[PDB]
Amino acid sequence: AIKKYKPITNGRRNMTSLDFAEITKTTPEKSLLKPLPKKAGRNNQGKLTVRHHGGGHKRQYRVIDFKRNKDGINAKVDSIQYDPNRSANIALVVYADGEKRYIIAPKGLEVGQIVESGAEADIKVGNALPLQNIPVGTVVHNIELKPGKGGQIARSAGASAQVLGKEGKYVLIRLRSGEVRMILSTCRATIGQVGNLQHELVNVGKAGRSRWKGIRPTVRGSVMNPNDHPHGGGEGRAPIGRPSPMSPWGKPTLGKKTRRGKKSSDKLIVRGR
Amino acid sequence: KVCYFTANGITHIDYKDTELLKRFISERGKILPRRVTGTSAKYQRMLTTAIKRSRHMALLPYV
Amino acid sequence: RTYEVMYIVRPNIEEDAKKALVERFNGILATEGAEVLEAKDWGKRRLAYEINDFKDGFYNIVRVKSDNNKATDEFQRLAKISDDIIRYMVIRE
Amino acid sequence: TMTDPIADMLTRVRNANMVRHEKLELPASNIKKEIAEILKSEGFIKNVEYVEDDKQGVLRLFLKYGQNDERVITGLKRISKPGLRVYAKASEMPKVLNGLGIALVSTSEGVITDKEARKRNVGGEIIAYVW
Amino acid sequence: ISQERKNEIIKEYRVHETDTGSPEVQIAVLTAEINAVNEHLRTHKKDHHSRRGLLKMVGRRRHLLNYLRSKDIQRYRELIKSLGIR
RNA sequence: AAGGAGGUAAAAAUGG
RNA sequence: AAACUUGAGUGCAGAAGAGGAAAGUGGAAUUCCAUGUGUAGCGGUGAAAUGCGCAGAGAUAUGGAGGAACACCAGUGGCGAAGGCGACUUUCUGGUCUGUAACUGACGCUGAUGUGCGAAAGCGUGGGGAUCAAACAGGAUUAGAUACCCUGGUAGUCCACGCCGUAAACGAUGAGUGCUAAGUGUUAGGGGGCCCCUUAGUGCUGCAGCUAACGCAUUAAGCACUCCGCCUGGGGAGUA
Ligand SMILES: [Mg+2]
Ligand SMILES: [Mg+2]
Ligand SMILES: [Mg+2]
Ligand SMILES: [Mg+2]
Ligand SMILES: [Mg+2]
Ligand SMILES: [Mg+2]
Ligand SMILES: [Mg+2]
Ligand SMILES: [Mg+2]
Ligand SMILES: [Mg+2]
Repeated sequence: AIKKYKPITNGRRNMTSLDFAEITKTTPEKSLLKPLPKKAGRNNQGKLTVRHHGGGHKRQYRVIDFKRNKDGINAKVDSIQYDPNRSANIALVVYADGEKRYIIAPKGLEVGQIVESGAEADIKVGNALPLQNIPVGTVVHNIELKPGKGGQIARSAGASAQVLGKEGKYVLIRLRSGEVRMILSTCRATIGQVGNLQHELVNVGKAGRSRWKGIRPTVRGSVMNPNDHPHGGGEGRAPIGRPSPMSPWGKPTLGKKTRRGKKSSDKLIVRGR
Repeated sequence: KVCYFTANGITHIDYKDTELLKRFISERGKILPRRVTGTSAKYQRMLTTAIKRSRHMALLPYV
Repeated sequence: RTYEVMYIVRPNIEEDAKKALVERFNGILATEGAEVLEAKDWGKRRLAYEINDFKDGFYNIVRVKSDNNKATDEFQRLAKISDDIIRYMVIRE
Repeated sequence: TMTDPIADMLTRVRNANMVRHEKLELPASNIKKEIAEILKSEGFIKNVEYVEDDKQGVLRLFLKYGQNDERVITGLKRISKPGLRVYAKASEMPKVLNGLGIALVSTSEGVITDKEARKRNVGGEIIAYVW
Repeated sequence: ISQERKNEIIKEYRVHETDTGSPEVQIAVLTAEINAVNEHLRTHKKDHHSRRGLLKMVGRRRHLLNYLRSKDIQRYRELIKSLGIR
């Protein structure tokens, strides 16, 4: 899974990478591609509103079926494939009627396997069902928040959640963060855990590789000027020198909560992370 | 003394024979010791396995 | 290789639903080249202890012979997933 | 496993003599039979019988006790061993107990006692001491 | 291995009918057992206790092969090329 | 009746 | 060079087993969370205090979450080379014992160097985290108390994969082989009439013999042979 480079150079020293044994086809489905030009963290005014985005390799977008709303028709896993737009891999599946779609590739999904969606689907990895019909205790991913909108929760590499119980109109789930919350039982989820579990272990190992990934450098607040950052200025190095560390925009940024009050989901969230 | 199984000649114990297992089970459900029931060790092992099978299948109680 | 499979169906089961369940699981135990030597029902029996808050259970006994255990594994998987069978156990002989 | 049948025979004789047994059965061999015959001739044992059965046969020794139940054999010692073999010349032949014992020897002229070895002026492998 | 497979192997490699103790028969059966235990260990790597019996079998087969090579070189060569154990 | 082995409680101020 | 079957293996018929690896299921109990009833204690000790509790603790009832270990059986019982192995079920797999006498015909024993396993703690990566608990904080005892005791409590204790390679890793008793009085248990078998004989273990008692003595004594620490490892006054030192 993880490959460790020999230290042929100081750049390669300690660098590791996925071996990509999972991948079975190294080119994407042409018809499922869309252009994805880079924003570099700049909004519709042309201003940089999110720092440290820019550059990086060119990427094509893969259209992904998060909704899994094609029910009662089997689909055969044509291939596992690399996807530059997400940490997870994607499975090209081919429906018995000939339609081809990408889905998040769950751990253990194999080429040739069959997946289905709907209320009558079996409880096996890659099948998508309403939480109504998913048994308690099952591990799932790609969970919807609104019926028919498509999965939004547990879609990162190795992501999963666990079904805990069934209230009237809601199902209790424990999310990867540890939060326990209610989700409308009419929402869908896919059985299993998102694959590519070793994603988090990769040691990027050099600055250029982050640059390829489109991460521009983070400059620390303490080495700016007072007009730049609350931590700027001071002769020589300086400690924080005030009651709390501050964001570049002057808000406390260590322990200060920022979840907004009077939110609709506050009565659905049973236990925070 | 004499062993019940050795005397009766039965060479196998069925875990669904709750009436027989109740003979060697205690009032609270514990398995009676070999030195008390008189059984041989060979059949004591079989009896213990059968009793645990029945307990698992809820034929017999734990406590 | 013989196998005795004992399972317990919940006591609040309808007659037709229980018949369908027993038939489905017997067929499952028969699928993978496994011959069901004989299946029978011991009726509804008191449980020595409450399982899932049930004081009774419909006891089904099955004997099936096979050269492998694919049928038994499928039965156990579907019994774990099922909310209608409370307990199950497979004995070799 | 077994490594010195002569040693084993001597040790059987020693153990039987200690317990004051009357007879003694051991597996047979030509060398054991010649040793037993030498013992009988010299007077340390009463009798020797050979059973020519399968599996190499058996040697049945009958031990000799004197008056007052005294033991005729005081001790038997293996001299030449598989781990270190001992040979002696005719002029270097040892006297067991200043002559009151025998040293059983193996010679080109058959296994004999040290007295016969000295008489015929020969040496050989010193199988054992007995006294 | 199953007793049926053992019977097949002893029939195949027996020097004469009713021969079960020949070095050829013993070492062929040992080869079959060694291969079966190797296949077991490939899945159950951490089965050191089984692997010890495997090593005992390997040593016994080696000693049989040594004796056979000392007694009859041609038979030894034929057997090793038949079993592919060199 | 007297000796050998295993388990197993309940108690406890400090300094000679 | 040629023969033999007694040793050593193999075949055939049987036996028991917490032997190992991987999945699955289950009851008791502890902790935590939510809720109803309920009042001023709980807990703890030699005695106390810290601590928890008037925000409603502890107790009690119900439900849920999760981890770890498997009450009785259980036994000088069993299995394994040793370490070790104790809920149940399935799959794969190792070893051992009994009888038979086809089968090979000495093919055996030991084993330096080597190559593996190896309790607990410990280390790395990733998980997990109930209980217990180094470190640590507070209380008590005390002349002092870096402790024993009390209240908490982190690593760790658990899992996977690697690493380490050490224990009073002990029977303080190397392996193999044969021989030398007896009595009596127990485990798994076999043969002959509850009894007798017998094989392999596991215990106790006890001759000859051995031993400085204690003791060992067919499971030798007796009598012998083979091979290996190891010792040569106490410290220094398992150090440089
Ligand atoms: Mg940033
Ligand atoms: Mg500056
Ligand atoms: Mg400012
Ligand atoms: Mg300064
Ligand atoms: Mg400052
Ligand atoms: Mg450890
Ligand atoms: Mg403590
Ligand atoms: Mg030692
Ligand atoms: Mg014995």
